[PDB]
Amino acid sequence: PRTLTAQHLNKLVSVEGIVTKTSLVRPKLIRSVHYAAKTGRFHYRDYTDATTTLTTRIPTPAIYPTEDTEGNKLTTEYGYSTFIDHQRITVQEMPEMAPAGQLPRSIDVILDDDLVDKTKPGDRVNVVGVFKSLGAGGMNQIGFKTLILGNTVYPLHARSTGVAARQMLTDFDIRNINKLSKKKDIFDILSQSLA
Amino acid sequence: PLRDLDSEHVSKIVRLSGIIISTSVLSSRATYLSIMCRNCRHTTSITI
Ligand SMILES: [Zn+2]
Repeated sequence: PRTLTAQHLNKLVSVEGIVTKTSLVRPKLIRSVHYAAKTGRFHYRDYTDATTTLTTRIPTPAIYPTEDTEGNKLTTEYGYSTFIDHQRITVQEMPEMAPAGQLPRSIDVILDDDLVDKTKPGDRVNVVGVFKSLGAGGMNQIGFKTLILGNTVYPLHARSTGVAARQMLTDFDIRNINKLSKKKDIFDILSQSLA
Repeated sequence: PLRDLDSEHVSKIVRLSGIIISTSVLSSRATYLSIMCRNCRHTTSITI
């Protein structure tokens, strides 16, 4: 987060640091379905925003339908609509790689749908994603709004930290682990190898 | 008569006689209008 500058915007990057805060997982409305009792018909609509497509589009600000093309009143069908989850997290440079006595640097990561609940505050993490500039930096009237749209989130383990360490076991590894057992001095061999 | 019209008879009912010399073509005028917004897609109606 300290060596990430304005010359790396619009490129895929890997960032190291510590997770300092996570927000509440909220639903996001995509498609909404309705019912008209005067015609027995169901209607739908779609919604989109700027944080779902990597390229810039022309905005379409559609509205929430309460009324039919003739004027019939519509009932909202909450069970038939589609919702997708959302979360935001903040990353900061790890305390044992940061310069002593100096204030730290941080970066915002946006996660959606399946990557929404993978970490907790106070974790070592590695994130990969696109470093995006958003909106207009006051030219319609500080600078531009910058954030990472996450695609990969890796938990990492370090000494004196709440993330556990696990390894993938190969069948070859299993064979040695199981072979060692039969010999009746397992305790001594494992004990003498402890520091 | 047609020459006996003055400021008095304005917003009032009169009875008149004469001869017809012109008749235009029929024009179209609205009575019920349905509309939509080109940006947000809001719909409404108008009655005349
Ligand atoms: Zn509008």
